[PDB]
Amino acid sequence: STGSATTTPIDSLDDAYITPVQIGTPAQTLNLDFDTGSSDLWVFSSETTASEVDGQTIYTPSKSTTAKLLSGATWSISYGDGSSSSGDVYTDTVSVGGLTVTGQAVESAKKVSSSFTEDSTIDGLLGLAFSTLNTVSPTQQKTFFDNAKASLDSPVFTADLGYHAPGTYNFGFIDTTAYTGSITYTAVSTKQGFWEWTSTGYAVGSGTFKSTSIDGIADTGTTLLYLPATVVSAYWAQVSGAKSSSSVGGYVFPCSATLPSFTFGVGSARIVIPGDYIDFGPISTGSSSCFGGIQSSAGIGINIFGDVALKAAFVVFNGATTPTLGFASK
Ligand SMILES: CNCc1cc([N+](=O)[O-])ccc1Cl
Repeated sequence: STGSATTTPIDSLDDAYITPVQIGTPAQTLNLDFDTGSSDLWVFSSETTASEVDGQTIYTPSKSTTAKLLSGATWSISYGDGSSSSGDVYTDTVSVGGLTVTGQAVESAKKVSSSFTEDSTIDGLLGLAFSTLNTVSPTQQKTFFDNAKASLDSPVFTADLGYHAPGTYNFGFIDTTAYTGSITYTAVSTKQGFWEWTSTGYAVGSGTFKSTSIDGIADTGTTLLYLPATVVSAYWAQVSGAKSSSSVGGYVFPCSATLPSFTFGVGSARIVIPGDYIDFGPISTGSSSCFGGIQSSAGIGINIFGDVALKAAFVVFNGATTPTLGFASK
């Protein structure tokens, strides 16, 4: 089996991407944020505290003939941005782009934090990190990918995110028309439950490549690129007037600037992020200070190759017995 679904930016800045997912019988279609940095499939639902729902489409398990309460199971998750959600659990049929899993754990939110409430376009998350991070208690549950894997033609999924445009998540096959050149594969550590790998270095604009190991995670659920302070300082030093603002919460730059590209290494290969991908626009409406798409990971505790980096590549999440990550230019 295979699946193929289009993923669409939620706004003009590519703050996140949503992908339609069919849950239950008859199908209830919810738009979920596919998140390779977490391992819970959770949804706004008929159980979500009413005051915490503002425009989202909800899953109603009582209207699904295939829904079953997973008795006694609860879940609770906190994300790196300080947001959170929690609730109870149903099993139901879940389909993504024509690929169907029966008996998938669908985590029904009873509570969500304010940033979820405020994002009317995101009806929940579909986690694609390793199932060891799943928060369901007392019986940990598997991700959609882990449940699908045995049925897939090949034990892989791919992320092909667009810059200010739709893109694609494929399951079970590599679309050889979706990238240019060859795919470079690199080792993954699953020790922390993430798609964790080591970049071989970086360059700023047309500058020389600095060979240096940068351990980080491939995280489709994080908007920006978070790298060590040394690397980030070297980047923003090339932008006149750029500075780190404690009041804003990161590097800002004059909206009149032309940003340099940023290159990261994957083995002996190189992925180039165009300067425009690093522009996240005015910090507040009408401001001439613009927010940067490359930020320091100091204080996070991990480097994060989020959408700014991933959307510059065709990315293979290889879930074979020894997992690996592949990157190609596109
Ligand atoms: C865990 N990956 C990043 C993240 C993703 C989301 N998401 O809605 O997809 C929310 C918070 C964070 Cl910190």
